[PDB]
Amino acid sequence: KIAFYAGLKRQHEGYEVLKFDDVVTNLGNHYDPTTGKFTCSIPGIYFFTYHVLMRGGDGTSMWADLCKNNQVRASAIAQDAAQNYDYASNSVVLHLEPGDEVYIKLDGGKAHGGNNNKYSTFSGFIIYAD
Amino acid sequence: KIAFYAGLKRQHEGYEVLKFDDVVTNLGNHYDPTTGKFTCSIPGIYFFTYHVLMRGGDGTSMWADLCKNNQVRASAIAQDAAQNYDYASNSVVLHLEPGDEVYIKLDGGKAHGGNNNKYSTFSGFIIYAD
Amino acid sequence: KIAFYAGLKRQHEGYEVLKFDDVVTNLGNHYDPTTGKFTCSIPGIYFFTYHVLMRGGDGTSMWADLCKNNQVRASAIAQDAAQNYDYASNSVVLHLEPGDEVYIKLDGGKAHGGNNNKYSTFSGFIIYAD
Repeated sequence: KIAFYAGLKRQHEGYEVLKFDDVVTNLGNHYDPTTGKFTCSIPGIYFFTYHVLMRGGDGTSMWADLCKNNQVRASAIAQDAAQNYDYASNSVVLHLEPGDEVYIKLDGGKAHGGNNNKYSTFSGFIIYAD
Repeated sequence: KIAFYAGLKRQHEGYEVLKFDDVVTNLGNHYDPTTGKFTCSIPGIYFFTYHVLMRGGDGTSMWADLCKNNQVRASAIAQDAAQNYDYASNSVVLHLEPGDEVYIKLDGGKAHGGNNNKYSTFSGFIIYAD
Repeated sequence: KIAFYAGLKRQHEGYEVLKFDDVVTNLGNHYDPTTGKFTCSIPGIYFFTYHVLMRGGDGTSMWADLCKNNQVRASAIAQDAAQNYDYASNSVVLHLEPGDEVYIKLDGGKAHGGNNNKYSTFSGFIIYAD
């Protein structure tokens, strides 16, 4: 059984892997909140989704991408000229091999820190094992 | 088999549980459109997602949260200074016990009523049974 | 095994079926990038999700709907008065019969063409077979 769901506790900005450290579900423990990465243990087909809230009142654009190892597999942008809150979100279905790492990377801009409120999230589960 | 998908027929505002009463799928009947709550029957791991459209042309901010019993498990905001349409959306993976209730709550602001168009939605399914 | 995930390579506008032609996953091959349609082969319960990015700097509103055959099953809008990027996204759980087609239709406005960046996406998988 492999499934996880975590939220973002602190605010972040720039270009870095987002560490979702407010962990709600983590079956099998293959999501690591100290690195922000999900690591595949079983070859198969996996679903992931993310929702990253842009910081309000400071900046107009924010990008957040889902990566597999060193390769972008989904991109998203949040943008508002009045510096309002908005989301960068996307969802994927991916085949993974053991050792593959999946994570969300900020690609510019400012993300909201939601302490325990879980405004910004990352989740996933296996659909099929090879 | 446990899965459901429902849309919002009428407009709502303030602080209340959203009743998605345009029911498309409801296997096992454990989503109740008269209360807006999904009730767990089987201990296990469940996926949920929601997409709530803010009312356009009247107001600038709207909050919508997913709750488990009396506890928020995901939060979302829609915000636009020009009072444009925008979404409060999020997704979760949760462990539930029999009797647990999962639902979407408005936490301020105005939600769009989509009659039969299904602009605003709530869905879920079991991933694992304990 | 039935699952797929594809992104939008080119920009599109108006009223047309969106052809997600940047195919990442397509188990069983029942998603067709030349038509943009997923075709059911097995009666059962299916999950779908989509995220369509509105074109920035040209236009204020865009609509994107998920359809089953000739019937809308989910709707979404992106709107920004300053012509900023924003998303039309939704998710569904549907019962399908063999031959049923599921696809995303633009219902007005301009969608972003993300070449290989996968800003705009469509994915799905079977949850239950009848």
